[PDB]
Amino acid sequence: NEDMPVERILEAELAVEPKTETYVEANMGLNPSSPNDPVTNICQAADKQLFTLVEWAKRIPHFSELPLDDQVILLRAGWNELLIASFSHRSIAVKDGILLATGLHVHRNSAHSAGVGAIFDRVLTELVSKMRDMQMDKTELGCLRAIVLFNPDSKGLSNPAEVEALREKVYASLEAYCKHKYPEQPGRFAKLLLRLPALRSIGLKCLEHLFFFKLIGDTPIDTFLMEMLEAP
Amino acid sequence: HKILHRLLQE
Amino acid sequence: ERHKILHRLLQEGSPS
Amino acid sequence: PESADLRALAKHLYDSYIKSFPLTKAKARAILTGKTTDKSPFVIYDMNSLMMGEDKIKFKHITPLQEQSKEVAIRIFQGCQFRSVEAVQEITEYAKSIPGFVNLDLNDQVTLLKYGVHEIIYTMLASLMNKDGVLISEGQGFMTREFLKSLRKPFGDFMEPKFEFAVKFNALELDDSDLAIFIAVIILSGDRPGLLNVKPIEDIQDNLLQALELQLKLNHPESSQLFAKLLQKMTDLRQIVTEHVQLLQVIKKTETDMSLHPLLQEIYKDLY
Ligand SMILES: Cc1oc(-c2ccccc2)nc1CCOc1ccc(C[C@H](Nc2ccccc2C(=O)c2ccccc2)C(=O)O)cc1
Ligand SMILES: CC1=C(/C=C/C(C)=C\C=C\C(C)=C\C(=O)O)C(C)(C)CCC1
Repeated sequence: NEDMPVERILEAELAVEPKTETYVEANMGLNPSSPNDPVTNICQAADKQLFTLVEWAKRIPHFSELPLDDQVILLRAGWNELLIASFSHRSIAVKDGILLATGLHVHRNSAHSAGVGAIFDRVLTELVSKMRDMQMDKTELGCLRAIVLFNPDSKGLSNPAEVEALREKVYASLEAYCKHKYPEQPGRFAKLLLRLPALRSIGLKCLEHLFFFKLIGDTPIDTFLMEMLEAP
Repeated sequence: HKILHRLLQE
Repeated sequence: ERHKILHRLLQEGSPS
Repeated sequence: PESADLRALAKHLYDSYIKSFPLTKAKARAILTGKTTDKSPFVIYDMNSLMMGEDKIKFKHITPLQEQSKEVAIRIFQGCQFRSVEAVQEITEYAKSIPGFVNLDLNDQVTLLKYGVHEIIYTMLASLMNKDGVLISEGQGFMTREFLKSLRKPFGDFMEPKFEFAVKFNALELDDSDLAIFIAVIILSGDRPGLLNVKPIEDIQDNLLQALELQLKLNHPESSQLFAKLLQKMTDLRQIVTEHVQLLQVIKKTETDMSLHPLLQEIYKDLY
């Protein structure tokens, strides 16, 4: 509509939740599988959300109009940050823990026991608590994720500048949305964009881990997550 | 990227 | 951690 | 805050910035472009030229720590290390000039510097670079990008990421007055691991952001979304830092006599 309608971005978010129902498969009744390791329950959810991320992306204005190979490049480059941002925001509802898309609730101490604390603590403090304190809504989460998606620095793009232009269209829609919805706080726009640095370093640190939970194997992971892990 | 490429083209 | 020198740099600074 | 307060902050940061950093972007570009009469930089494009650039200091006053004795990579490795250590000291002093900073819990001051220093070194390193190389030794020398890319094993790909970043960062055409604020905004980041009192830091950063926002609107009236494009670089910086750390780790594993200056060891110990 207006290059980057904030409404469609919100619709992309809502379209691929959770949001009732999806929060019972393995949290209060049953639960296929039976893995004994928080890192496993997390890798499964991630693998599952990878499929939904593809659908989410197609709903972001102009993503699908990009050349198919560019679409592939963008999603391979941003999937970890895109997924971390989702579960982190979703986790605003819980205290000291994370809510997986599989409806599974991973507590702090389990992560600490599994040996992935610290990284888990960074997610909680640098992302979840930050998202909670400023109470970023789903429209905002959506735009930030769209900004992450449209990364012009992804190696291989057929037209980096086009991607940068799309990312810039999101900056404009978000800023406009913020001034109209949050005129009481002139610096919300900046506060939002400043949630990206932490997302990047945590995303990088998370990738470093995955590349360690692979080069040792022992009861492998799921296809796709594994496909995404074949390095950019 | 079988899965990703396949999921994207439908 | 400590960060001895960083502390010193904040405290006084650096010589000539 | 009223525009006058924001304009005062910006001028205050600019002045302390000129006092903390000897080679400003304005001067650097002037040298890089060829418009300041006062000897021009010695160009180092290969091993022989690097030697006639350092041995040129032999005749000077023996100050450059370490000299030859071990390959051409260690020479560059010590030059960057030395400059880096100096930079941390200059950045530390500039940080103390940011209103509210020395009033923060000492521990948080150390943490903000710990995590902010390299991000700032790379932001400023860009001021001294163009597509073909980078200025070194207060601008007395100019080391070519190609040459640096031609170093051995992992030494050869340390700078390349920094030039790619520099090229994209320099395209924003920021000047020293814009940079003075941006740097202060990087320092006052309330998302650093281990911070004890987050609110004070975020409150100050909010004033700095408003000041940077007004500065860019006034200094760059035709450039659209510049504020947004600039803040985005803060996330780019996290990646240049971690990637550089990972590269320093390769050196550590692949060479027994790593030997990194204590201050840099202090900063990198338990970083990100
Ligand atoms: C590119 C260059 O060269 C000279 C120079 C060469 C010879 C003599 C004199 C100067 N000045 C500059 C510009 C400054 O360019 C800079 C580049 C990086 C840094 C960060 C700093 N690096 C190091 C800290 C300790 C040891 C090595 C490094 C490294 O970055 C490194 C570089 C190449 C190969 C291996 C390691 C850190 O804290 O991580 C600071 C300044
Ligand atoms: C968090 C986390 C990790 C990785 C997560 C990644 C790459 C994506 C997660 C997506 C989720 C959890 C999506 C959802 O459920 O919606 C690793 C294993 C490195 C270590 C422990 C903490």
